[PDB]
Amino acid sequence: HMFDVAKYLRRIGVEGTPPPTLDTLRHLHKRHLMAVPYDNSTAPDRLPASRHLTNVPLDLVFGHVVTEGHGGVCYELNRLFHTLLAELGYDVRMVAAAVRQANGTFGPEREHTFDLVHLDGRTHLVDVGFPGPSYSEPLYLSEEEQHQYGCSYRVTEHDGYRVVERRPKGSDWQPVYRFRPELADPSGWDAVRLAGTTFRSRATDNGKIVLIGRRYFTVEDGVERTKVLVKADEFQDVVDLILAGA
Ligand SMILES: Nc1cccc(O)c1
Repeated sequence: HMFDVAKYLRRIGVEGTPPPTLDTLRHLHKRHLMAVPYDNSTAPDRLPASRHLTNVPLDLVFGHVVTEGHGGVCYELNRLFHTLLAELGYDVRMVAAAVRQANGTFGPEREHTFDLVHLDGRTHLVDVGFPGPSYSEPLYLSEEEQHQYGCSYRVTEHDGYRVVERRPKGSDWQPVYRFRPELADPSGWDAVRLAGTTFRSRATDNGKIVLIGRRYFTVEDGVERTKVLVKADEFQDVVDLILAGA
C-alpha cells in the first residue's frame, strides 16, 4: 500500500507522469540506472526464511530503495521497476536468466530476474538490476545489432535461449546472460524463489561505473578502463561516487 508512483519518479529524477510510449520507457530506464545503484551489501539482511520472494513485502523493498535512497539487487530493483511500469500502463512480463560467468559457463538458470515490455507490436528487454556492464536503455528482442553509448548489443538465439551479447569498443562480442523468452509471465514475480563479495554499480550519462570487490570498471562512450583499487581512501571515494547516484 506504500508503493507510490510519484515518490518513485521523484527518486529517479523524472518529471510528471510521462506518457506510456517508447521514448518514456527509454528515459525511465536510463534514469533509474543512473539514480538507483545496484548494491548487494545488505541484501542478506532482507532475505526471508521462507525463501519465497512474496514473503518480502513490496513495501519493505520500496522503503529501502525509494524512501531511504539505497540500492538493491536484481529481484529488488527489477521487481520495483516492473510495478512502476505496470502502474504507468505498460505490458510488462517478468523473465529470469542465467548469467555468463568469468569461466565462460552460464550460472543457475533463474538467478537473474528482469522484465520484457511489449509495446506497439515490439518487445523490449528492461533491466535496471544487473551489476556488471550492460545496456542503459532497453534492447529490442532481436538479433539485429543495436547501438547505444558507444557499445553494440544483439540478442541472438542459441539452443532454445535468447542470449544478450555486448561489444564495447576494441573488444569482441561477449554474452551477458541468457533466458527463455517463452517463460515470460506477467505474474512471474509472484513465483520467484569475511563478508561475501560486494557488487555496486550505476550508470553515468555516457556509460557505467562498476565496483566488484576491489575491481573498478568504467565505460565512457564505449571505451573501457579498469583498475584494481589498493588504497582505502580511493576505494571509499569510488563507493561514495557510485552510491550517490546521478
Ligand atoms: N545477482 C546477480 C545477478 C546477475 C549477475 C550477477 O553477477 C549477480
